[PDB]
Amino acid sequence: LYRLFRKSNLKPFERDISTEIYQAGSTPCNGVEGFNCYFPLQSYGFQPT
Amino acid sequence: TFEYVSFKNLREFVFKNIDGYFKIY
Amino acid sequence: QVQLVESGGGLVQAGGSLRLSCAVSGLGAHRVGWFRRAPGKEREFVAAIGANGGNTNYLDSVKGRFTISRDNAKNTIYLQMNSLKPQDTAVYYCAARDIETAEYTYWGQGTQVTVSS
Repeated sequence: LYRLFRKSNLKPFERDISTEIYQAGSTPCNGVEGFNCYFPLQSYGFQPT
Repeated sequence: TFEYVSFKNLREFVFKNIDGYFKIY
Repeated sequence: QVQLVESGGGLVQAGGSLRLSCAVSGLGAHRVGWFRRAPGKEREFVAAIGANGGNTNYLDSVKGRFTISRDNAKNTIYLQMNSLKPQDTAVYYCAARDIETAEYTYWGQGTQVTVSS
């Protein structure tokens, strides 16, 4: 995995294991994803091709 | 994720989060 | 491009368990999500699962009796309803993300599932 969004640029040598959604917009997300409610993590793809 | 081993007396301590490390005196 | 098709939507009696399973073409690079349209409301989040992932998010209302799964073999995702409370009837849509900017990249045609009390 890796991350696409975070509150701010992490400091050097810090571990972030947070899960809360990142509010790109002023819209409240209330713990549930939606439009402008971006889940931070994203998986990769590792095919032999 | 860790474990370690160590009014007449007063304990004085300084804690600092520097460089992503925690230092104690 | 990748395409998703929804099947398995139909009326169920109160308390029934119907497993909503939508097929996906070229799954693996994407995370898929389940949203439903209330009769007078817009889509809201219910379930989503990342490939081979244990990352699970659910709405508090649908919490406690829903789970989502990804088979990894037939390229189809499975959502199970367990004892639906009648007001929870809605149309569920499969959607996927490549790089989410506004919402999920693709929207499925969806299906209708309804419950009779």
